[PDB]
Amino acid sequence: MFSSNRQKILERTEILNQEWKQRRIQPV
Amino acid sequence: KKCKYSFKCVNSLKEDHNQPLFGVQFNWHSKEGDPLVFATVGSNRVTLYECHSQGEIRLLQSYVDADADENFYTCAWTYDSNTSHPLLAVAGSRGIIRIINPITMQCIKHYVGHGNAINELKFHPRDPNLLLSVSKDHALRLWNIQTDTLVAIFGGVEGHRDEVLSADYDLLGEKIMSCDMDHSLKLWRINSKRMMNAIKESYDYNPNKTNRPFISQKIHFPDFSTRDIHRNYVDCVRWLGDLILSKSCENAIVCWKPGKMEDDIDKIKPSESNVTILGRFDYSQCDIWYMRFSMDFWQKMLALGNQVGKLYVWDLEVEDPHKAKCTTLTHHKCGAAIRQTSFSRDSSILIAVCDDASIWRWDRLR
Ligand SMILES: CS(=O)(=O)c1ccc(-c2cnc(NCc3ccco3)n3cnnc23)cc1
Repeated sequence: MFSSNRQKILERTEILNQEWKQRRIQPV
Repeated sequence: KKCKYSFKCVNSLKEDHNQPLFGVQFNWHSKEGDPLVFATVGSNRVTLYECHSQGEIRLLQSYVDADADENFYTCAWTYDSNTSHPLLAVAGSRGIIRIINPITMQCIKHYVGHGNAINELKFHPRDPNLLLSVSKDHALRLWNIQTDTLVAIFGGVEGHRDEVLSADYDLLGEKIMSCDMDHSLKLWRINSKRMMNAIKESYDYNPNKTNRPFISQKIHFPDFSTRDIHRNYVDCVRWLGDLILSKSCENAIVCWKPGKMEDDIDKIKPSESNVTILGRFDYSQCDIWYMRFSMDFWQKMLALGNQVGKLYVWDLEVEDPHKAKCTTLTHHKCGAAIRQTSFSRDSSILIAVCDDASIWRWDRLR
């Protein structure tokens, strides 16, 4: 359970991270 | 394995209003190279701070709501998808969502509709315009903040039957797990054809091109429900991949899943009667209502503050939760209840906020 759940986290957070990398949000 | 993560308290300050601080969030939308900024919420105040080198917590802006009786319980950051301008949503006791421009520190707009206080606000992980609010009115509401529309109300005969305390979208934003005062945890799939069409329709709505109001979806039935995990209120829920983390009064964050051990989360049917408890992240003296746990962006660290000023941290990469404990973060001057904690996006800083209006900065060692 742990290993396959960790891989799901890695893959899904990497998708979110790639989406964030393409962004240029104005600083506060 | 065991946890090796270490932190050092580099700074602390107390907000001049002297009221409890109920929420804190770093802005995870800031780009690499830009300063690390966090917001705190308490009383009728929203305060922005910048984390500088040498441990400095520099006050940036202070928002004071015109309503002196407002009590903010939560905040969530987002961005305007057309201008890349950062935005901050706040809500509390008045049951009004306020959208703040964090640069001018001015309220741009507000969303009325909940019949009671708002406990939690969460933005969709892929769509910055999709705001989820959870209320003491027994419902969850999904808003489109670009078109100022109410997309859906999650509630009714099989909805929560008591104050909704917390909710979380999963990593890809296909589903929501929510929890209430009546010990219930409910799943709401938002990747259904009905919900996907409601979101599309909310994007097309403009009150200048029709004299008809936008019709929100009324979701009366969840996609899974359980009252067989905790024996009391559940005030914090988060997804951990396909698994769930939730806490009650038991001095443990419970890791569990809908169905039996082998059941896939996306094969779970609304009539599923099984549940499986996998483990527990145990701690001490955190059995008062409204104490939230947090995770870093990569979901490698879990943190929770307790009612006597101790900050518990766990390594989520250690299989056995009983063995995942990091050295507890304590300070002799930190003795008030820690309501919420927030990690910076890069996990280099952990901020804690307290009932005595104090803010605690913990920097991670390498
Ligand atoms: C008497 S006191 O010590 O001043 C005091 C202490 C605590 C609270 C309080 C704090 N947080 C939330 N919600 C956010 C939340 C956290 C977890 C789930 O939902 N609340 C809703 N209703 N009360 C509150 C208010 C006053």
